[PDB]
Amino acid sequence: QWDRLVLNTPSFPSNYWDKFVKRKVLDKHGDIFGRERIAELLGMDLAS
Amino acid sequence: LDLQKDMVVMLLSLLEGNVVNGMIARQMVDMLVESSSNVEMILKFFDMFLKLKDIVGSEAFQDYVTDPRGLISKKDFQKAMDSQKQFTGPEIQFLLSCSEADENEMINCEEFANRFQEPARDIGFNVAVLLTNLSEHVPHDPRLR
Repeated sequence: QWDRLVLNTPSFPSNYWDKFVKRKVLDKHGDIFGRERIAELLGMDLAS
Repeated sequence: LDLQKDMVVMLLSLLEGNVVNGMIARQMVDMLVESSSNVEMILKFFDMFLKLKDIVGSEAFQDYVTDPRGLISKKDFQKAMDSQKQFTGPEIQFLLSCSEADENEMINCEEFANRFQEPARDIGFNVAVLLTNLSEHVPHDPRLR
């Protein structure tokens, strides 16, 4: 429940090495869950 | 589909007491390879409708079901299936042809998804059993792979 606060932060993976986890998640679950929905959940700006 | 299940039961009976790399198992694999195209078509039928049942329940699909009744126009159904990136164009055309769209080109997605589930359950399970049996008794065969 507490980790829900960090999902959409601009700097979620600050210590963990993988800085593209958000892109990987979008590519994996984007189609079945909705790319816009995933982008909102992870605080990503698809256009930019 | 019931007749298919009976034929597959006969095929499974042919494998009773079969040993690893048994002669009848290899003959059955040869027969399947000879029927490669039709076996692929049958497997594609089962896979297509099992995937339809999941897509219709998926949230990204429900984003296109905006009518109050819960029906989806043919064009919106096409758009949803395109977005899901799980079917080819011909496959989506086939699904639209099976959808039984009403005179207003509206589809009842719930009924469409549940139409073939129970009718095809027994033959699907028996095909899975046949493939598992053959795979485990003919371990090294890329044609079966």
